[PDB]
Amino acid sequence: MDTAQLKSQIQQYLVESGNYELISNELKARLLQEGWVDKVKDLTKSEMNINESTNFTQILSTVEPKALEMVSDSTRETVLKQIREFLEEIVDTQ
Amino acid sequence: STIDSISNGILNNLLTTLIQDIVARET
Repeated sequence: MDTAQLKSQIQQYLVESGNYELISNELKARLLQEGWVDKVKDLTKSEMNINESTNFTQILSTVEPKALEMVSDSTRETVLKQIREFLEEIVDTQ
Repeated sequence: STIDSISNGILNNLLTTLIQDIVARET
């Protein structure tokens, strides 16, 4: 029940306390709930079937740009806010 | 540089680390 705003502020205090992993692990969880990981998995197969040389680098050349675009905008904004909010505690108020 | 440019540097680092792991399995 409107738990969004609460969850944000809570995370922020936890990360300050030394719980630094909470950012990366929380990103991971949003990506799984939304299904991002499974999509990248399939997009990878698609690329491999197209060119069919098993090479990792060239296949990463096309999978990576697309992968960064497919992350749901809510996941990117909420996670990017957590990073930004945290960074402000490391660097001067500006 | 900027606080937002560093913010984006972190998120990009986190995401492309994951992406790499997924691509490397190749399946």
